[PDB]
Amino acid sequence: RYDSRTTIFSPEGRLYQVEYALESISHAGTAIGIMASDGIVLAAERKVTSTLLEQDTSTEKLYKLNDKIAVAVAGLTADAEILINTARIHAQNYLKTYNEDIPVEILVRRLSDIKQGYTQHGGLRPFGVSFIYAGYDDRYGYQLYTSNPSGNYTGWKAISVGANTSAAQTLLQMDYKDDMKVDDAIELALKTLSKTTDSSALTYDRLEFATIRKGANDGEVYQKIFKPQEIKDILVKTGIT
Amino acid sequence: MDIILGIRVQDSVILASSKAVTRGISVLKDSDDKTRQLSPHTLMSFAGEAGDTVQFAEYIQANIQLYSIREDYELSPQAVSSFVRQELAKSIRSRRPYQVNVLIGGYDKKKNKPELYQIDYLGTKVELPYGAHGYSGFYTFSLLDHHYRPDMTTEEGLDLLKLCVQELEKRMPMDFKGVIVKIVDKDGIRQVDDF
Amino acid sequence: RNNYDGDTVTFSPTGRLFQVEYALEAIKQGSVTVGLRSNTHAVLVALKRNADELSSYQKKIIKCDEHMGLSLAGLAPDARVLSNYLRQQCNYSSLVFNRKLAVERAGHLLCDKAQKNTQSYGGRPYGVGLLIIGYDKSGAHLLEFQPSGNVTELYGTAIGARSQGAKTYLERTLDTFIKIDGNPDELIKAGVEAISQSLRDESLTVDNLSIAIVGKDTPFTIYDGEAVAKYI
Amino acid sequence: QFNPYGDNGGTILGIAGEDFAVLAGDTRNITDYSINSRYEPKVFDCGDNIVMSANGFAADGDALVKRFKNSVKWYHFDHNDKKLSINSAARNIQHLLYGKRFFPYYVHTIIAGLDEDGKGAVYSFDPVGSYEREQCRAGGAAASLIMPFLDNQVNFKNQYEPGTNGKVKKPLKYLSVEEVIKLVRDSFTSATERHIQVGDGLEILIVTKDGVRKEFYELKRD
Amino acid sequence: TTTLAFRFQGGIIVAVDSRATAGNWVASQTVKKVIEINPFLLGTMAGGAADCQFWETWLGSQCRLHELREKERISVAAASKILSNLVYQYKGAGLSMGTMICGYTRKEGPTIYYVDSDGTRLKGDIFCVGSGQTFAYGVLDSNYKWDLSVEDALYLGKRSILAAAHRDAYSGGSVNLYHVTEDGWIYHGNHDVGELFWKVKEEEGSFNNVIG
Amino acid sequence: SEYDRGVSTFSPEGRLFQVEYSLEAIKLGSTAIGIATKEGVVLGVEKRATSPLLESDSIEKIVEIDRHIGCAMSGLTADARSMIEHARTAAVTHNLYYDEDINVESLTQSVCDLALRFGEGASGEERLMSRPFGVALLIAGHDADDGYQLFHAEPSGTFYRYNAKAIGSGSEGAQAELLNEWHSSLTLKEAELLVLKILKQVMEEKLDENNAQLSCITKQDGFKIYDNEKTAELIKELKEKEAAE
Amino acid sequence: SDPSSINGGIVVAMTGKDCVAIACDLRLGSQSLGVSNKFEKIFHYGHVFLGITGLATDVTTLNEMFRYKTNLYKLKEERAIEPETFTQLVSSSLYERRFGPYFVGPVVAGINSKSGKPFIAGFDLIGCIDEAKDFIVSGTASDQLFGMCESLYEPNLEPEDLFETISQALLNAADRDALSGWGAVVYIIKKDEVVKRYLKMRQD
Repeated sequence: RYDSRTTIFSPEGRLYQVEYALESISHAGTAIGIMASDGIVLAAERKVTSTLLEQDTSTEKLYKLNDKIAVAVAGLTADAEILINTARIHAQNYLKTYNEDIPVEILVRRLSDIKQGYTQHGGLRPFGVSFIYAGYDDRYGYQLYTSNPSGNYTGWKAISVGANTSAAQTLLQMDYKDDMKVDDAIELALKTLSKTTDSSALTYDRLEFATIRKGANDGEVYQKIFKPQEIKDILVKTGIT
Repeated sequence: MDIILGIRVQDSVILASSKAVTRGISVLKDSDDKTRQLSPHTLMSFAGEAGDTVQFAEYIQANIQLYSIREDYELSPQAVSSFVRQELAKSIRSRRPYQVNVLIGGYDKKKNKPELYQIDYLGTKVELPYGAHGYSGFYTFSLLDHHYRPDMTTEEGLDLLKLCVQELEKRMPMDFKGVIVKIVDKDGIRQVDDF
Repeated sequence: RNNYDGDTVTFSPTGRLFQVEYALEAIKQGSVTVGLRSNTHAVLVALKRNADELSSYQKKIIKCDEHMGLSLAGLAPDARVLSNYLRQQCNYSSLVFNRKLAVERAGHLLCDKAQKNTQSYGGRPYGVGLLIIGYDKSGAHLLEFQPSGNVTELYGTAIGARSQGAKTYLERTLDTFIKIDGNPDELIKAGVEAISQSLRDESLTVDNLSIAIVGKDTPFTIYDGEAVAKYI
Repeated sequence: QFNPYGDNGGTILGIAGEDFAVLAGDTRNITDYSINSRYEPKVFDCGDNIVMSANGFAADGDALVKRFKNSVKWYHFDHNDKKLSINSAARNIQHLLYGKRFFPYYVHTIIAGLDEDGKGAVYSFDPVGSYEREQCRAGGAAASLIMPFLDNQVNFKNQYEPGTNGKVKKPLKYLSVEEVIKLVRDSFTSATERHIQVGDGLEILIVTKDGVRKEFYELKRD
Repeated sequence: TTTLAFRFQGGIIVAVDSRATAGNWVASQTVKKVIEINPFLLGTMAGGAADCQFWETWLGSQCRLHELREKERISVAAASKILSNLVYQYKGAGLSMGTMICGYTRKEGPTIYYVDSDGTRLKGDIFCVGSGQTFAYGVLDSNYKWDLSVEDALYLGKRSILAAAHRDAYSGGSVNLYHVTEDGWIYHGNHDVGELFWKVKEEEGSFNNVIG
Repeated sequence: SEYDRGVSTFSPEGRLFQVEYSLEAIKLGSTAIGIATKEGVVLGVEKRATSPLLESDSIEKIVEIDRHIGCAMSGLTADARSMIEHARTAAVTHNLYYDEDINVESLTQSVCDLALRFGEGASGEERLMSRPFGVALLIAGHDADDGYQLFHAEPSGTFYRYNAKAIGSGSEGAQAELLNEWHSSLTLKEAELLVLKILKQVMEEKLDENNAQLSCITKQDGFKIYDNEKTAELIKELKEKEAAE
Repeated sequence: SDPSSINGGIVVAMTGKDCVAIACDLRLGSQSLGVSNKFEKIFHYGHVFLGITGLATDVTTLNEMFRYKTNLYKLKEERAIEPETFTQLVSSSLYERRFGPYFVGPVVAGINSKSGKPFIAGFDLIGCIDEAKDFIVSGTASDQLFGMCESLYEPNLEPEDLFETISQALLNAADRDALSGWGAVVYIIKKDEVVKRYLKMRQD
C-alpha cells in the first residue's frame, strides 16, 4: 500500500491520498453555486441538525472573506476552519498592498498552491475540502470557480460538489437559461438541493444561503447572507413550503 | 540637482526627467537615462539620492512587470502607485533605507482617464495633476497652475512644460542638459524632443 | 531475531549491535596493512589494489601531518570523513598550543566520533579500521583504531584481508624489532616479510608496496618505486 | 575607551635578485619610547621558498603568519604534495587580508622568494588586501628613507650618462648577490642613524634554490 | 589617480597611470591600474586599491562561470550590472569602487559602463574616473572624434594621461596602453611619463613652462 | 527488508545496498570511453537514437569543467546536473584563490566528496542530498606537475586513476579490448580511431556521428569539443583501414 | 521638534450631546513645501472615524494598518468595530513599536451603538488612554486649539450647535498657524447619519 507519507506515488501516477480526500466530500453536505449576470447565489446544506441545535442565529458553511467575495463549504468542517482564515488574511494583504480587492483567480490560485504544497512537501495530509468561490472583480465581472481537494481551479457558470455531484450536475445544466437571472439562481438552487437531500420537505433552518448583487444598489457590490425568514419566502415560491 | 516634472492633460500624462547625473563636482555624462517604463503604458520618472535611484528603479520596474505578466493584463496606475509607496514606507522603518521620489504617470484603461500620482521620498501617495519633487516643485507648483486651463490637450501642455524648463535653468545654478519628455497615452509610451 | 538487523539505536539480545558487528566484516573485505613499531620508529606497510592493469592503484597511505599519518583497511567513504576530521585536530594543536598531538590523545577524539553515530539514527556508522603512527614526545606509538572507537596501543598489529598471518609474523619476531633502534632499514624489511604471509594466492609487486615511515631521525616520507624495490 | 590597534615598528626590505632573493629586518620592537626587544626579528621561515615578514603591528603579524603557514599545510593535503608556488601564494595572502578588511590590520607584509623561472620575485601587500609585483619595496616605519636610494642603485633610475647631457639614460645593470649585500649593509645603517625605530641588529634570510641562508650584521644601539 | 577611457570606431582606448600615492608619499611608481577581467573585458583600478583588485577578479569568477554554464560569451552589460548588485550589498562597509568596464563584442558594439559603489550603473561613451578625472575630461572631450584612426586614437589617450599627469599631484609614473578590439585587449606597451613628456613638448608646441 | 530501507543500516558485507544499486544505474547509461595518451586524452561517448525527431547534437554529454578540463559521463542526467554544476564551481573558485590552474587530482576529490552524501546529516559531514548518485564521470585534464591525467570519479567509493577506462552498458567488452590495445606508443590520431573501433562493437546501432562525439584535452588547444564533420570523416578512415587489412 | 511637528496638520474631534464632530484640515505639507491642498485626514472603519496627524508617510501607512485589523474583527464577529474598543487597539498597536515608534498623534471618534453614548479619545506617539467627553485636539496648532475649543464650548449641545462650535474653532486657529490650514472639512455624525459640510475658508 501507499499510505505512509505523501512523498510517494501510486501506479496511476496520482496518489491514493488524493482519492481518500475526494471521498471525504461525498459524505458531507451538498453545495451549489449558480452564477447569473445579475448576481451569483451560494447555497449549502447542513449535515447535522437537531431542534436543540442552534442554527437559526448562525451559519457554519458560509463565510464572507471580504465584502465582495464569499465561500461555501463541502467536506469535513474540521479541515475547513484553517484554510478560510488564511484566504481571508491573503485578501486583506491584497487590500493593504495594492489598495484594492483581490481578483478571484489569484485568491483561489494561492489556496490551490497551499493544498498541493501539503501533498508536495512532507507526510502531512491533503486537505479534503471543496470550496465554491463566488466573487467580483472589475476585470472579468462575476466569476464562479471551485477549488479541488487536489488543488486546482476551473471556471464555471454553475457547479455542484458535495454529495451526489453527478446527479446534481445533470439537473443544473438541464435547467440553465442562457442569460440567467439571480432570481432564477435562487429558484433553481432550492429545487436541485431537494432531490439530493434525504428529506422530502427542505426547510430554511436546514438551509444556508447568500446571494450577491450589484444589479440592485448599483456601483457597488453588496453581498447578503439571508436571514431565516427570507429563506422561507423563497421556499414558498418554489412550492416546497 | 536632479529634477522630475509632471503634468496631467486630459488624454495623456507628460513626465519629464533631467538627462544630467552629477557625482562629486563632475557631471559624468550629458546623456543619462533616468526614466524607466514599468510596463508599456505606465512610466516612472524618478530622481533622488546618490545611486539609490538606480537600485530602486530596476527593483520597482521588475515587480510591476512581474505582476502585469502574472495577471496577464497590465495593472492599473492605481495598483502600481500604492505598491511603490509601500516599499518606501517599510524602508524608512527598516535598517536600510531607499529615499527615492517618484511620479507614476499611467494611462488607466480600466476607467479611461490619464493618472498622474505624486509619490514622496518619505513614501506618501497623493494624487495631484501638477506634482513635482526636490527643487523643481518650488517653481512649477505655481508656473503650471497659473497658466493651467481646466481642460487640457497634449499640444497645450508641451509648450507650457518647455517654458517651465526655461525658468529652471535661469534661476537655479544648475544644468539639466535639457530634459527628455516621454508621453504616456492610450497608444503606449513614446519619446518626443523638447528644450 | 534479528529485529535488530535494522536498528542501531536498539540493543540486540547479545548486548551488541549487529551493525557494529557487520562493520568488522567490512574490514575483512578491506585492504591489508601491517603496522609495527619500535621506540624510535614506526612503519605502515599497505597493499595497493587495482581492478585491472590499466589502473594506477589506490593510495592506502594518507598523510595526515608531517610526523603522523595513517593507513586504511575497509570502507573508503567512511575513511574520508574521519581523515578530514583527523587533520583538523593535528593542525589545531600546532596552531594554538605549538604542540604535536599525541598519538594516544588523537585517538580519544576519534572514539567519541564513532560512538556519536552509534548513538544517532542519522548518517552511516563506520566500517573501516585505521592503523595510526606518529612520533611525539613519548616516542613512536602504534594505535589500532576500530570503527567501534576502541583504540588499542600494541607493538605490532594488522587489519584487512587475511590479516591473521601478520599477527603470527609479529608475535614471533616481537622482540627482534624492540632491540633495533635507529635503523629505519630494518623496520621497513620486517613489514614486507609480514605481508607476504598475510596474503594468499597473491604475490607482492613493486607498485603494490607503499611504505610510510616516521621516527626520531627519519622525517615523515613515503617510499614508492625504486625506494621500495630495495626491500622487496 | 579601547582601541585595539597600535604599532611596534621595524623596517624591512625585499629585493628580487636574478637568481636570488633577500628579505631583511631589524631586531628592534618597540612600544612608545621603550624598547621591547633587542634581538627579535620579524622575518620568519614558512618554507617552500617563502620567507615572510609582516612588519607593522606585532599582533596583526603574528596571527597572519600562522594562518598563512597553516594554509601551506592544507595545500599539501588537498593537492597531494604539490608545491604551492610563490606567485600563487601571493593571491592567497591577498584573500586572507581581505578577510580582515572587516576588522582592519596594520602591517606591510612582504614575501620574497624564488620562482619556477630560477629568478626571484618580491610581492608586497596592502594591509586590507591587494598586491603588485615589485623589484624593490621597503615596508615599515622608515620606508620613506630607504626608497630614493633603492631606485638610484637597483633600477638605476633618475640617472643619466655624461657626454649627451641627459639625452641618454643609465640602463639596467645585472644584479649580483654581493652587490645587493653591500647595498643592504649600508641601507639599514643609514636607517639607524636618521630614524629611531630601526636598531640593534640585522637578520637577512637569503633565498636560493639551494636552501635558506642566514646572515647576521650588527647595528648600532642608538 | 587618473584613469580614462573612450570608445571609437575601431574599438575602445583605455589609457591609465601607474602612480600610486598614499599620503604625500608615493606608495609605488609601478602598479598596473588595469585589471584584466578576462581576455575580452578590461576593468580599472581607481578608488580603493584593495576593493577594485578583489572584486574585479571575483568578477572574473562570475565571467568564467557564465561561459562554462551556458557556452555564450558574456555581455558587457551582464558583467557591469552584476558588479552593481555586488557593491550595493557591501555598501555601508567602507567599500570603494571607481571602475569602468569596457569591451567591444559583435552583439552590442563598443560599450563602456561606469560602476560606482553606491549602486550606480551609468551609461556613457566617454568616462574618466579617479581624483584627476577632471583634467582627463578637459583635453580628451575637445579633441574627441568618433571617426578616428588607431594610431591617432592611441595618441589621444596618451596625451590625456600626459597633461592630466603633469598638472595633478597624484599621477604620472608611466602610461600603459591597452586597446580592446573584438578579440579583446592588446597591450601597446609602457611609456614612461618622464622621458615621454619631453618628446611630446616639442612635437606639439605645448607645455610652455619648462624647457627641459 | 530493513537493509534496503535505510542509509544508516549495514548488511552482513558491512556495506550499504544504497551504494551498490547506484553502480547498476551507470550500466543502464550509454557507453562512454576515455583513453589517455601522452599527447592528450581523448573522450568519446555514445548517444542513442530511437526517433528521427530526437535531436541529440543539440544537447551535451561531453562538457567543459574548466579551460583545459573536460568530462564524459554516464548514468542519469539528474545526478549528473548536480555533479557538473558543482565541479564547474570548484575549478572557478581555484582560479580565484591562487590565480593558477586547478590540478587534475584535486578536482577528482571534490566530486567524490559530494558523492559521499547519501542520507541526512552526519558528524563531520552535513548531508542534504538524500540519495545515491546514479552517475559517474571520467575526469580528464592536464596539470603541469604531472602531465595529462585521467581519473574515474566513483560515486560509491574513492577515486581510481586509470590510463583508459570504459563506463556504461558496453563498459564490459571495452575494458578487455583496451588492455590489448592501450599502449604508450600511440599518437593523438590513433587515439581517436581506437575509441570509434570499440564504440561500434557494443553499439546496437551503426557507427555514425549522430550517436557519437569525440573530444580531446590538449593543453596547447584548450579543451576542444569537435565538429560533426571531423567525426564523419574518421568513421570513413576507420572502415577503409579495416577493409584492407 | 519631532517629525510630527515638521509635517503638521490638525484633526480636532469634539462631543456635544448624542453627537460628535470630527473635522480636519486639507493641508498636507512636507516641511516648507506645501504638497496638497486637498488631502483629507479623515478615514473610517464602519462608524469609527480615525483622524491622523503627523508625518505624511504614517498618515497613509497606519491607515492601511488599522484597516487590516478592523476587517478581520468585522467578518469574524459580524458587527461593527466600536470606538470604545478601537481606543484600546490604537494604543497597543502603536506601542508595538517603541524602538521604531510611529510619529503621529491620532484622534479617535465615533458613537457606540450599544448605548448611543459619544466617544472621543486622544493619543500621542505610542498612544495612551486620554478620555474626554469634551474635545480632543491634535497637531502643530494643538496648543492654540486646546484653548480655542474650551473657550467656545458650552456643555450640552444640539447636533446643529456642535457644527458652529467646531467650525469657528478650526477657522482661526488653523489660519494663525504656519503649517496648518489650506481648506477644511467637517463631518457631523448626527447619530448614524453623517453630513459632510466643507468649510469655505482661505487657502493658507
